[PDB]
Amino acid sequence: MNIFEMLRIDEGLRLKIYKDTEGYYTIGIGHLLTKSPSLNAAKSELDKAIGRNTNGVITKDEAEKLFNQDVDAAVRGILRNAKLKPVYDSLDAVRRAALINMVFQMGETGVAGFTNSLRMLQQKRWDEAAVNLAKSRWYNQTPNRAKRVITTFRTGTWDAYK
Ligand SMILES: [Cl-]
Ligand SMILES: [Cl-]
Repeated sequence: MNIFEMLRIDEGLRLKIYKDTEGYYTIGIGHLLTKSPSLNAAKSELDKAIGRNTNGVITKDEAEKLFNQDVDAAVRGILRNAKLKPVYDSLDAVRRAALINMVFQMGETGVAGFTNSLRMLQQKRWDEAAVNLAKSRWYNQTPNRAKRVITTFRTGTWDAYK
């Protein structure tokens, strides 16, 4: 297992524009297009993202290309962020993937807001971080996904994904 296989399980793959769990237009492997209620705005962000006139449908290669870029961007956002970088640097390789998964889902700013959890993660107080991570809108809106990510932080293994 690695970050790619993990996020592919968590996000799925859809080749036509769809609404994510928050109701936002999305494509591919959780690639958010726009928070705007307009499908036309979404189609326009999609064409711009892909570089061709898509009419709301992309190929598998194209979905995986956006996915590669988004994973890359999630990593870059962690390393650029003063609150996220030291936590990531402190973590082993499996728990690093859990942090990338959170940033991919909710963005660098959203994750940087988990001040107390991040501190516990840095201190390697795994059971405590896991309890604090769960007291969140994130956990109450997407409990199954959040539980898998939290379990990864708690155990440092891929057991929730196997
Ligand atoms: Cl893009
Ligand atoms: Cl979920």
